[PDB]
Amino acid sequence: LTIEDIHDVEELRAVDEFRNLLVSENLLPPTLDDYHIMLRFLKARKFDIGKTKLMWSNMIKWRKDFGTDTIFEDFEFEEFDEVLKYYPHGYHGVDKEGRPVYIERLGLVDPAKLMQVTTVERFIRYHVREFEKTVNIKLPACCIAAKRHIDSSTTILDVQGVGFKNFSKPARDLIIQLQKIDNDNYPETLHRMFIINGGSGFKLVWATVKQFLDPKTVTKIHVIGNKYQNKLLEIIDASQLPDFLGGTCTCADRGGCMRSDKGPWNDPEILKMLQSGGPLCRHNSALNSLE
Ligand SMILES: CCCCCCCCCCCCCCCC(=O)OC[C@H](COP(=O)([O-])O)OC(=O)CCCCCCCCCCCCCCC
Ligand code: NI
Ligand code: NI
Repeated sequence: LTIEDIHDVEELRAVDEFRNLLVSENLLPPTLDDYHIMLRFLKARKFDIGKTKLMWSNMIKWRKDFGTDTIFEDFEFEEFDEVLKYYPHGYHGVDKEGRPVYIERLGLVDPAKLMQVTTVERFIRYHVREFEKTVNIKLPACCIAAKRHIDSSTTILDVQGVGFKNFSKPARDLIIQLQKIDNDNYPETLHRMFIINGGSGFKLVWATVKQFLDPKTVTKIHVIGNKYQNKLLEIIDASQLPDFLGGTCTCADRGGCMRSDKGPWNDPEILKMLQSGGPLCRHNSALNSLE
């Protein structure tokens, strides 16, 4: 099965130079020996091979120290269902370019009740486990459904009712900690973000958060007020967009759109193409063939 995966010659040179440096210093586990993983790290450091090797080396140590490589095996987040009740978030379908749509209803987050049911350390470990699913299962599924290389998401943050008066230091510090893990270990995995239902109270939340955010990430973020429905329908088909955001989806037989995890990674035929199907990338296939 042929997947549209255009490789730039300049990037082909840069990525293979970077890979040879990683191999020569025993920094390349075969589980991370993918053109596209290495390209995301190079892009995050503007193809500076010295800074990228440091970034890569810190990520390897991080995965060793955090236990990321055994997190599927090791971590059972048994409070999951309770957390969802006070933190509504999920993947739901794809945008018109085939990227997964990730939603959070931050207006419906109950900070007090969330800290009764979980800890910040556990929520972060859960976040890392979901990212491992996102890069190993959900994004490759999207590659197959679109017949096109996909490795980044469209995110919607619903911030209805969120104002600066009740924007707390722990809320801010969690965002910083999540972004640090994401920038350090999962770079170039956000395509764009739409922050919707921002009231006048949100203006200072956005002001303060921008002070800590990676500036390339800020350039990918669009903050919208209450009239957001048409902008989302421009970039997401109505069938892939929950009705409460202006689409036609209800996921009625699956507990509503926020609990369905709807997307091509729920399709058994697409999942079968991931587990025991051709390699998705013709350069990895060529490298693995040659070696
Ligand atoms: C009371 C609610 C507070 C409202 C907060 C206001 C938010 C302000 C805007 C946030 C800036 C986000 C920066 C860019 C985020 C980014 O790159 O990551 C997007 C990810 C999902 O990534 P992907 O896999 O979809 O690509 O998506 C994420 O995971 C990022 C979203 C940020 C997490 C929000 C956490 C809010 C804090 C919860 C409060 C409860 C804890 C209180 C403890 C006493
Ligand atoms: Ni739905
Ligand atoms: Ni490729």
